[PDB]
Amino acid sequence: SIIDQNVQALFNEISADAVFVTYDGQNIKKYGTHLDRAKTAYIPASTFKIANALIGLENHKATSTEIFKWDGKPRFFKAWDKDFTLGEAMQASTVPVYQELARRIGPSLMQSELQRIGYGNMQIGTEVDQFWLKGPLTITPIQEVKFVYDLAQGQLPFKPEVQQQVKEMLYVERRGENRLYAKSGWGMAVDPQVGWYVGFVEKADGQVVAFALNMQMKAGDDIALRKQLSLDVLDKLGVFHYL
Repeated sequence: SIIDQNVQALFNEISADAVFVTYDGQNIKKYGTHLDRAKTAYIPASTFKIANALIGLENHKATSTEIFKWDGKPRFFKAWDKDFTLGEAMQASTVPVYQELARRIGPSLMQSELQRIGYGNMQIGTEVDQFWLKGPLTITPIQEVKFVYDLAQGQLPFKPEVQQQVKEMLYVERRGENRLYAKSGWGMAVDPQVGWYVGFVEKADGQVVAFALNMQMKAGDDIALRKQLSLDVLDKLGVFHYL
């Protein structure tokens, strides 16, 4: 199919090894320069914020209204120097706010909850606020698409309210009545570095196509590429067309 060929042509100048997995509730479809990446486990990085938010709200450790106050000490980026709700922090990818959520959840509950939902290898180690940034928690792009697909359909083992709230924290944009929900991740603290753009497209008629861009990153790469590349792929597949 020429559609599949058009998609592979996007990965021509992408020197980095990469895979784009799609899931529609039935079929898994793999695109990119290195398809084995789809069944290979990598640290989740900021994509873990989806599970971290679900676990926190489910176990009454935070609300989607609750404001995480900035004490005034300058953070790693200027953009994080303000107060945040979990939804604001999801879009801004405010690591410290979600590190505080993880500290409130604690090692025991986080450990049992990841085992209960079956998230990746389910291993957290001793550092409760560093396991998604440095390991030992890893997850495959195939596991990522299935997890966000269930989130989109409300089928994850969490309360309907909890999933709906976290779902709208991922909302990026709409085109007609086609809605894009997504989360970026750049695992900088490991070799080889991993780049994520995970999410789903919810069509007007109720259909869902969950996706996962997974590629190798290196210091100095363009931060905007993961999203841009994911939007180009989604356009070439006819899943989320440009206006």
